[PDB]
Amino acid sequence: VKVAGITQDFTDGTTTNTGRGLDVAISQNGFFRLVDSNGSVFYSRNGQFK
Amino acid sequence: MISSLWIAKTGLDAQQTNMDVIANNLANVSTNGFKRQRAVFEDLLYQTIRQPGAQSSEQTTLPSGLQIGTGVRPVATERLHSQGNLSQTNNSKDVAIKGQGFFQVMLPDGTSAYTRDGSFQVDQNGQLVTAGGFQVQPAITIPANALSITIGRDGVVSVTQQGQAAPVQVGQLNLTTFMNDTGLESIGENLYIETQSSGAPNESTPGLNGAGLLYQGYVETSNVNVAEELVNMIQVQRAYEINSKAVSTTDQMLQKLTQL
Amino acid sequence: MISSLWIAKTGLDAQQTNMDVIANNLANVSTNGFKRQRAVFEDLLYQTIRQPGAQSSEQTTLPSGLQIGTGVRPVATERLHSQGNLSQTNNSKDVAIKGQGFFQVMLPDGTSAYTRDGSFQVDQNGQLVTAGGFQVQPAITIPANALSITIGRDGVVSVTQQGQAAPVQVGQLNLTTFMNDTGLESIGENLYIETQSSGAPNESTPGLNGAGLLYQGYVETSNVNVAEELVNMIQVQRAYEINSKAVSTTDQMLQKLTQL
Amino acid sequence: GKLTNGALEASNVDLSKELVNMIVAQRNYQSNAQTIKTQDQILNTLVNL
Repeated sequence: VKVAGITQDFTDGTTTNTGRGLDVAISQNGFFRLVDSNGSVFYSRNGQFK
Repeated sequence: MISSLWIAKTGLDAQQTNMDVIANNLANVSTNGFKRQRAVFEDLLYQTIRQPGAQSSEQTTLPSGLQIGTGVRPVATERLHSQGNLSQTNNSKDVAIKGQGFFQVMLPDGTSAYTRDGSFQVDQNGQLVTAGGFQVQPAITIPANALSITIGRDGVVSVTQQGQAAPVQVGQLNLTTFMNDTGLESIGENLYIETQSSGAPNESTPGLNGAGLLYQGYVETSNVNVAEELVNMIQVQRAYEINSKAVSTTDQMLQKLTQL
Repeated sequence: MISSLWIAKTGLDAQQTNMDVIANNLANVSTNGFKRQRAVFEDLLYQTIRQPGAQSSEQTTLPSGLQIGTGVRPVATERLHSQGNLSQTNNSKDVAIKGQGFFQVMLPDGTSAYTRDGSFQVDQNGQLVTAGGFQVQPAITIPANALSITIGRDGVVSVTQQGQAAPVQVGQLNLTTFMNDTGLESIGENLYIETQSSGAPNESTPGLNGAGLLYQGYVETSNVNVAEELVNMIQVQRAYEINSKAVSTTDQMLQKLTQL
Repeated sequence: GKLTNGALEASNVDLSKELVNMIVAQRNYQSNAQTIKTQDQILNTLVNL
């Protein structure tokens, strides 16, 4: 047998209230766009911002 | 060098083939759309010596003459085409077949293979492809601005765009059926190609003259049964050990003779 | 003394080398930043007898002549330079690598060695040293009255002093990368030295070029997978027994020769 | 999709499915180990000839 690949279940998860004004939840499709110290472009669903 | 040695050297090889089939079946117990194998064996030569039914006297025949036989050979390993249990893994891109049909997929060299695996992905250009990156047929493109993909029981693929209350049809998925499903040649990666023993590829729509039904959000698991493979291992191991004991007995017999 | 005996003797030696490699991999499970070894073999020379392709008649060539071969020899032992699992020890001095870089240390000989181990200590002089006491170039001195050490993801080392609201930078940890990582010569004590097959040491900061990042409070565990080693041990034991059986068969044939 | 302020998107890992998959994977791994052990007891028997 051969492992064809490893996928990721991109379904919308739980939305949980936190009470902080700087957390954002993305319903449906969408990715937050980030840049690191090097300058590469990354994408993330975690809305815990500071 | 002696007859019993060759016969028990064929017995060993046949039992090793049986163990190979069992181990391959057990290794692929989790691959989706898998069909397990079964090895079949047949008798080798039968040396005539005294012919059975030979006319010994002018009125008396010899019943069941001295028919010394040779070992065993395997005809082939045949695929047990049965419906594997469907699993609800709740993704819009997983589709499972309910009948006896196959998906058609276009190989990079221009030829067409046939697969029953329903785990489909979307490439960068928007086409439906197999998880190995092979594009499905007769090509079902998916727009970038897609909100939901709906594949019905008839194979119709629909895409709902933003803010529009009506779905957009982007293609029609068809199933290929064969006269003989066993004769297909497996090329790996859950792909089968057509062979002359499998007749010709009959394309059909899912629900008509014999193609199966497609269920969205479902994956067809393998039909391998673990307990039966365990019991078959226990019996193949014993048979292999007993044939090896026959080899050893022949070896001991040849020792005394030479020593004489 | 006979060709088959030499061939079997070479096979035994190769399997023993494989067993030593497996034992070395097993002994270094708990070592930090250890890369497992794998041995590669090659088949030895061939006694020619009849040359394959030699013109037998005026027009017909001889296909696949009598190429009787000798045993086997191991070419190389290659490391698997793959990112091992990171373990949180919550220590201010332990550093872990995320990419494919190496720490540069100074041996007391005067030459430079390279290590992937990150468990660092401070000596009585306040410098950063490896657990074997080797001083970690390009050299970080930690002051006496330190309250906490912060090593950033890019390698900046800062010390928070009492009464100072701002951290004080005391150095910059750098990573060396090689064009060929497997060519390094291991001298023991978790140290690799540069050879001519390991390219040239390219020094860079963690983040720039291709060097990996530094994680504080983490240690890189060895990449040794154990179950694979157990299966390899079973295979090695059986192959060694088979080669020993070949030796025994050759010995028996020689014994039956002598008496003649 | 739309942004909801003051809320975080939690993970989508269901624990029950993970546990049952762990059980079935353990059983499959044990079956493969069993056939590995059988192939050896066959090789050992052949060797002891």
